[PDB]
Amino acid sequence: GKEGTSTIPGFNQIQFEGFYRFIDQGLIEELSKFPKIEDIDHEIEFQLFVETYQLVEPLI
Amino acid sequence: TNPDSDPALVDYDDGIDFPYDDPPLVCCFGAVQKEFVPVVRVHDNPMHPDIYSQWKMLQWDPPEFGRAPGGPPSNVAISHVRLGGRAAFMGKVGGDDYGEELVLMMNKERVQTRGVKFDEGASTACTRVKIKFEDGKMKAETVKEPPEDSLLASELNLAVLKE
Repeated sequence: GKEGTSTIPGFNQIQFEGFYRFIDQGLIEELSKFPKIEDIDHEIEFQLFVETYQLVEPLI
Repeated sequence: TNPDSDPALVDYDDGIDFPYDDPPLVCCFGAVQKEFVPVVRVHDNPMHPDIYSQWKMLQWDPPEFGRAPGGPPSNVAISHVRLGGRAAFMGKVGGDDYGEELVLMMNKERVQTRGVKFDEGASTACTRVKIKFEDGKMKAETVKEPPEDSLLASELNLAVLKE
């Protein structure tokens, strides 16, 4: 937590800290804003379970 | 000529007749170490146990006892010479590399190490202790003192002491 308090902070920390915030918090926040899908009422209802989102390490 | 004799009979004499060179000599007596702050007390607000980069914060906000910590008498002798004075160090070191290094450290600082004795059968700054579990708490006892703590009264350099 005391990153820049004593030593010179990492020059890329702002880029580093932002991306981790986006992965930790910026994903579910946008996913939670995804609404339900239905026309009026039919044999159709589509929705996303936000709590079950996962990210996979790139193959390459 | 006997360092262990009572300093009340005939002095060590020798052939010192010309006046001593100014500034007056200073003798620093005790162990020789590098760093090794002796004054240690319990302090609050410790920094991170592993991240030593944060420990500078306790240098500019120090414990009140560690505001101007002292050290071994060698530091006083070394600092005295850099201030223009002449200092001679009296003590005993082992015959190992560290004893040579510590004596070399003081020699490069123009500190008179003529009063430094060498104990060949000893390891410099090395105290052999025995660990004993007494009353449920681990303790230690000094089996053999280090050469710094092993300067006999017969090894004193009376030439240094007189000057």
